[PDB]
Amino acid sequence: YKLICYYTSWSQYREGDGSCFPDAIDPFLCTHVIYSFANISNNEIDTWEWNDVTLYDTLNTLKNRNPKLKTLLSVGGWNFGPERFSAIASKTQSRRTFIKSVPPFLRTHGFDGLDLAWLYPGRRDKRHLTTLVKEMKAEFIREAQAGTEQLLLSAAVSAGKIAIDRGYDIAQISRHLDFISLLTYDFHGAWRQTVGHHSPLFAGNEDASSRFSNADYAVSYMLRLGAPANKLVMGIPTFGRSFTLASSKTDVGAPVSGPGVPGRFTKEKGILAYYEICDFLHGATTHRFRDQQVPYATKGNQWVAYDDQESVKNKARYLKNRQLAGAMVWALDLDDFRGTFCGQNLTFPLTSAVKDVLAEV
Ligand SMILES: CC(=O)N[C@@H]1[C@@H](O)[C@H](O[C@@H]2O[C@H](CO)[C@@H](O[C@@H]3O[C@H](CO)[C@@H](O)[C@H](O)[C@H]3NC(C)=O)[C@H](O)[C@H]2NC(C)=O)[C@@H](CO)O[C@H]1O
Ligand SMILES: *[C@@H]1O[C@H](CO)[C@@H](O[C@@]2(O)O[C@H](CO)[C@@H](O[C@@H]3O[C@H](CO)[C@@H](O)[C@H](O)[C@@H]3O)[C@H](O)[C@H]2NC(C)=O)[C@H](O)[C@H]1NC(C)=O
Repeated sequence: YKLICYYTSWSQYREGDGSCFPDAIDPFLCTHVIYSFANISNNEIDTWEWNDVTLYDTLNTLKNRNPKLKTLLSVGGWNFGPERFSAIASKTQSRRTFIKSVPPFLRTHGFDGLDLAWLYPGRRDKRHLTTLVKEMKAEFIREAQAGTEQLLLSAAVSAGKIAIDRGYDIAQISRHLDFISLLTYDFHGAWRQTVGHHSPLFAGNEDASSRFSNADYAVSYMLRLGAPANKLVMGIPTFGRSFTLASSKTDVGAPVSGPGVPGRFTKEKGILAYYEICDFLHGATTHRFRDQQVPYATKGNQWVAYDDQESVKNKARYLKNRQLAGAMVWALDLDDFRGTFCGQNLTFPLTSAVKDVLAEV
């Protein structure tokens, strides 16, 4: 089993305890740590934060304590326009430029592979995304001749029935990718004026109409489209999406006025770090959709959908039962990395929970 963990660049700038650096990461927790995100300039992979080279080096020195640990650098991301990706993949000339720029970069900084986070290719991009993946892998193969261990190539893929059908040739890119991370935590939110859970595991006999927005459907669909179980990694959230209620109705379908108030540390409307949720929980009524097997909480006019230890072990048992390759966690810096916010003194409570289940049978 693989436990792929993302670490995000900007989490260094959070104040107080929210501030998180590579060295706060337990070398033995994950099997792969992914640094998000690299920029692209004059069609070449490039850094993003001013101190990326220091943090790269910090993250990669962890391989000194755990030698089996592999690290990767993710490209693209959310504040990286998909049109920007689009324009590079469609012109064989600039694509080849970017591809050739990658290996030396990873080699200089010490990464073991690249992670493609193009979010998201449209109907018009499907053909080129297939190409970028092919040629990139082809290049990683040609470079291993120099005598060094071959670089890995992975991609963070959408888990939405429509997004998959529109922009991904799943049968083609699995042959070429070392593993695929399924973004199974983006099923609600997206600005819809009703309350709902962004990452349920199951359909839930109740509000069905969506019938496609759950990890179970997403996983089953990918297997059917041609992706082999041993390359699929299922995404597990370490954050929750919040909502400001528009009425006193707290149950399913209740109306919503907009995102939830910002977290004291993460400072962004609509999402909350798990360690912030640990604190939000005191004084809140907690609930659990039993059909979907994920919790949610309320306090005043704040409604929060999140993942506790229990729901996360549950998801982990599921991927074990469908024989997937492992779990992907977004993100280490949102978990209780210090272990001083959630009660029971344990650093990385959610990621550890996943790791425990994966370490059993
Ligand atoms: C749950 C989660 O991880 N959400 C991510 C988004 O938050 C993230 O966007 C990033 O937004 C933050 C603020 O929300 C940006 O932080 C700023 O970063 C710059 C340095 O680049 C720093 O000067 C600022 O102090 C800092 N402060 C602010 C305004 O809060 C961050 O730059 C954004 N990401 C990038 C690559 O620049 C998106 C990003 O793609 O990812 C979500 O996962
Ligand atoms: C990530 O890479 C992108 C694209 O390579 C960068 O995009 C900008 O910022 O690039 C230029 C240069 O910063 C911006 O300004 C131009 O800068 C030159 C000289 O440096 C100047 O003479 C030009 O006339 C412009 O004034 C453009 O506005 C941006 N282009 C685009 C499409 O983004 C970006 O800076 C990088 N982002 C980070 C955070 O590294």
